[PDB]
Amino acid sequence: MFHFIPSWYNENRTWYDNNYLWYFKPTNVGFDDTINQMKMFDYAGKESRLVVLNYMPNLRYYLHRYDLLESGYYSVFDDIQEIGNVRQQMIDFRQLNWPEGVDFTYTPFIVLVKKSGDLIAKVQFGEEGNLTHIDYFANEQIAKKYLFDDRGFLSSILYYDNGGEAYQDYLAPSGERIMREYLREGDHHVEINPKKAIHFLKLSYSDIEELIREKYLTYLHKEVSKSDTIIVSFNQVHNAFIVGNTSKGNLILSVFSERNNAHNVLEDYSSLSRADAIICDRLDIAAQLKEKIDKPVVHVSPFDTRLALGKSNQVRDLEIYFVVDRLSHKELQKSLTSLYKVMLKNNDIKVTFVSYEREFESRQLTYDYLKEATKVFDQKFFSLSEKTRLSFTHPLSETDIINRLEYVRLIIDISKIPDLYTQIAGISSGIPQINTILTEFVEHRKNGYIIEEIQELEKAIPYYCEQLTNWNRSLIYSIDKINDYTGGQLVERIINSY
Repeated sequence: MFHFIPSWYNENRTWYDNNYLWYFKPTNVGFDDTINQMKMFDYAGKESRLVVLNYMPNLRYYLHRYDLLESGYYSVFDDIQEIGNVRQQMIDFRQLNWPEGVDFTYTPFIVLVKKSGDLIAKVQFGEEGNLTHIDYFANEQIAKKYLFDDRGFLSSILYYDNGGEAYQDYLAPSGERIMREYLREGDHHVEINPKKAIHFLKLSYSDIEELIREKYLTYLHKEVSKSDTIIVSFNQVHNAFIVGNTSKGNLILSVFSERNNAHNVLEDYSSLSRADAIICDRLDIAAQLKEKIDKPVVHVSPFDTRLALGKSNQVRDLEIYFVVDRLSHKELQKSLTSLYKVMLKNNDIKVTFVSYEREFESRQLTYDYLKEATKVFDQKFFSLSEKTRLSFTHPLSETDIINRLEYVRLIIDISKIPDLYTQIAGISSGIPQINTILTEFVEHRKNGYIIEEIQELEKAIPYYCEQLTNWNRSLIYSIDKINDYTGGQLVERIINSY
């Protein structure tokens, strides 16, 4: 069997929850090499399990999002916290033991719990709508944060004082405290409940990682057979105790350009020399690796098969999905001009402007500018709220993007740094992409079109929207590349490279 170790860490507190507010998701949290690889090992019929090292109270919804909830997992923190096979509960925050007489203010984003004008709490909901945490206040200042597991029990409480974060108590579903992790400058040490010391080598750890190393090495000892393979998400936060201690079985290192600094990879001789094989998502990185060490380096393009393929054949609209992030105002101007021209020539073309920027006021300014710059064309079909053919949207999650791309004909991202997930969705859906730069994702005139100047949109958009033969070449190109990934041949190539 195959043990996958992901890197789904928190940027500012490695071993903590990576969850985000439902309305404020970072663009770099989400689909990655571990998801892609576990799916294809699943498609390939391999036995595999996920080994999660950081605190993940929302893990089951997270896995459900990638059709992996059934894939099997071990969670270090689940083990620590004695969670076991807990009965799932659906927490309705309205039925908690609030102080008598609180009132609820429903905003478009959260619920305020107040008592005669005094803030008691802020209630936060997950992407799937489940209660994730409550910020609990005293004298208008946060006092503690209740963190709820998606199985519907209280997982931990983060206490505050003057001075900010103080410490975090991690609980079992009974409410019993298993351990306390301090959060102050110069003090991140961990205290185990003395009644649980039986299960631990120490009562007091210097930091949370020391305990995580201990739990991992126990997993390695008990659960990895000599004939098993560990597939490790390359990360300096855990390579040393995962790869350094790797004598038990086979090892594959996975290098993912969104996460990994190539220089850091190429410098870690000790990790690379212990790999039986290396995977990465990029051909240039693969080449540097093959240059520097004699190891099998297998290129695995990061397909996301949740995307639907080719459904735009079933609509009369020819919907363009146009990413506006990182474009300057003058680039938006030049773009609107060409979009107007192709749209007067083709009444079926519609344009959805797409902003992935989570910051509210930045997005508002981009929308405000787009509205004003369209007003000048003096035409109702070319306006932003005879009906209009322009819209502006801000997808909140990969699921939004996936839904928004279902019937899309053409992807346009013409900035110098095109959005990565959008590119992945492109090769995963067959939707052709227009870029101004070369990428590993697009072969010119095969599944996309590289324009040298923005006015070349006036050529590139008809090339895929009105000449049907070019669009089907792109769908067919994707379908075959897709199948090296669904068909199991890539997995077998990885496996037999050692």
